[PDB]
Amino acid sequence: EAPRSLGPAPSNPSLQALFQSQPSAEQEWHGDFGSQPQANRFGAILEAVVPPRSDPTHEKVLAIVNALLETQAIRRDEAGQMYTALLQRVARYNSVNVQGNLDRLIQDVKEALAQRESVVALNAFLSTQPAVVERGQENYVAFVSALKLMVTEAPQSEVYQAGPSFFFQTSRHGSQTVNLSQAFDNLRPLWGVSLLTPNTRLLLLLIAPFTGISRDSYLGHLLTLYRETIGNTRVDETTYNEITEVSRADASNLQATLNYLL
Amino acid sequence: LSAANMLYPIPPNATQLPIPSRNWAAFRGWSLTRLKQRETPALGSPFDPYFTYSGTIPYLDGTFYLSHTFRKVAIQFDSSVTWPGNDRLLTPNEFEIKISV
Amino acid sequence: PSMLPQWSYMHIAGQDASEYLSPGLVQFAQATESYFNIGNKFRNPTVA
Amino acid sequence: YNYAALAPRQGSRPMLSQWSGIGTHEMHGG
Amino acid sequence: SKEIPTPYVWTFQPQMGAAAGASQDYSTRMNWFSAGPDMIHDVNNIRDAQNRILMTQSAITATPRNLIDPRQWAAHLIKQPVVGTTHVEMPRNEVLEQHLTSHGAQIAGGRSSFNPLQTDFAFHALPSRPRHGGIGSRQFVEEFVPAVYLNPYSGPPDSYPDQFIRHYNVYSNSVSGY
Amino acid sequence: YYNSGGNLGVLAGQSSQLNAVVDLQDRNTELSYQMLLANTTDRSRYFSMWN
Amino acid sequence: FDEIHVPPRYAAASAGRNSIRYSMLPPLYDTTKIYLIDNKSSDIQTLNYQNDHSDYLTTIVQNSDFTP
Repeated sequence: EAPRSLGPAPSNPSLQALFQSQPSAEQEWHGDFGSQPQANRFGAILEAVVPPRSDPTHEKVLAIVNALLETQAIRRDEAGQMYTALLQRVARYNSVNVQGNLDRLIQDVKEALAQRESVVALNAFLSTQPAVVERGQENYVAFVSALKLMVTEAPQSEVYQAGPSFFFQTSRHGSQTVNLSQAFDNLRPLWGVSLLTPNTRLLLLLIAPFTGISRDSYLGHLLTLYRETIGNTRVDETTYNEITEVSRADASNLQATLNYLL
Repeated sequence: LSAANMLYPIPPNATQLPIPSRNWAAFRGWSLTRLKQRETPALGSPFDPYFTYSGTIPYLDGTFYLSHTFRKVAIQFDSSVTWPGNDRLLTPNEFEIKISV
Repeated sequence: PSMLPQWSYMHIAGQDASEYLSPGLVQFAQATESYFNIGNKFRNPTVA
Repeated sequence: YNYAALAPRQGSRPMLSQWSGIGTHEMHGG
Repeated sequence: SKEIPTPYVWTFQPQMGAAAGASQDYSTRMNWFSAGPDMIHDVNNIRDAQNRILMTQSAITATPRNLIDPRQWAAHLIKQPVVGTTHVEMPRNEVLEQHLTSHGAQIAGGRSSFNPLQTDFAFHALPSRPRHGGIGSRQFVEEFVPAVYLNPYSGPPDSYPDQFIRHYNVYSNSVSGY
Repeated sequence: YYNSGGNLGVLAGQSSQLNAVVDLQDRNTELSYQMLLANTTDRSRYFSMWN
Repeated sequence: FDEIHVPPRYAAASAGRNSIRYSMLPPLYDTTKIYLIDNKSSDIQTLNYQNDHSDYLTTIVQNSDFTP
């Protein structure tokens, strides 16, 4: 969770380069000229009348390297190395066409970063999974639809292939991984029909809040009971919080309530 | 006697400090006693070439004559909190067994 | 089959090393077999 | 990561080993 | 076994008020090499039931959060200790005592006699800020319940559950050495 | 001392003083190592790091 | 105060048409001087055993950092 780049705006690499390599008198992030001394007044007047032209090459390269840092194509500690290498290359092949290409690349990378600021793996997994079963092609179809809906609506969830099996993980740094291949292999003999492994039990518990299934089928009954259990768990959490907060005006009290409550 | 017997060697002076982390579920307490190295045999091996001793064996005979040579014992969890830390004892931070002054 | 749990815990007649280990561990071993060679540290059964 | 950062890169593709290469069985009494 | 794993019991660090890594529960485990399949089934069922109990206990007590172990906790998540109302009574009336002394009277204190009024002050001695930071032992054991990691270490390295490693900081993800 | 009696080596960690090495006097680790070398390496070539 | 356009002042290419590049030294531009001194041929005698004072071998690179 460390800041990838120094600038206050993680996106807009041009803005980040503005923040890093520009004087803090032109920037904006949100006196009495005439009483100033003669030297300052004359310097400001001359600079205003005849503005000093400067090369926007180092700024462009800094914006590019900030974009690369944001994209993670360049590690944090080699930013200076890449900056110097890019400056050397640009100076070696400097031209108006090269400057135009640099500006175009900065604009394109800024747009791409702004636009950007698992599904294909699930599609491949569904493709390798058989789509026809001899025990009702509606429970399977609705379950697949629920799985796709939940993986799409999950904020940070990953589906990936690890050798010969496909896995589903609820979060990047979590501890809830479901072997989808084995779960569906276990579920296949009993679509339309205690005997389920913990992997497929966890899959069902995860998909229950995000699910068309006919209630007559075994999977329908299991999903209804899992929904009921999850609702009981939420209401039990609310009751536990209320009881504990009231009883704290003892860890032994938490022990007693949890034991009586589970 | 339901317990895990640990024998920590003692150089012929001073103090010592045992044990890494664990879970400590269903723990029951500590029993502590001092034995002489010449008298305690080797446990795992079927033979003890370095034993060269007969008579009562304190370790496996129930003959603990050196229990009186303990000054104090201190117990801490994660090296920060003393186990009887709720101001239980007269001595705030450790179990004292003998006091000379 | 009164000893299958034991022969599966100690990999005598259980599952191959490529698929009872963590898939990440298998990927690590196959990536760093050129110099570090984790592969010989795990036994995989051979059943007639 | 991909664990391809831990393997030599013969150009672009990593020099990964076989998936089933892990594991060994060498045991005979004679 | 990946299907029924041993829970990852957390370790508490009572100086920073945060968990210091997690390791599998290698202390509370039952040997079954002396048992045939009849009892192997029972032991496996017991382990599965224990995993289920741990999962539901996590769902009940653990507060939802993106990170596994936030080193610095938000103020509202931390259960602040309740404080009672402090009642204090003003003993002496300074202006009337000053008037009496100026008119030539000595008061040797120990309601006095000359003060008919009687005022009391009630207020709550709350801390200025609601003590954001570490986690006490009670909240730690309430929330950092043992974790059941079903499919262990399967996927890309960045998808692994970190903070199970004892020496690992979330900021600038890496392992802190000597 | 391999597969001996009283002379048993230990790899026990400091945790519980529980030895990780067990010998049975019915196992021949010397012959096992000799066979392992003869099957893995070309033993006809002399090596000096070990005899 | 807009419409006051100041064009940028770019720098010429470090390796242009007139650039003369020598490794481990900053590049030179336009003209330069190359000296084929015969006295330097006496520092590489290994290459000039059979070479007289008219058919010798010399080295252009004249820097004290390296042996000739």
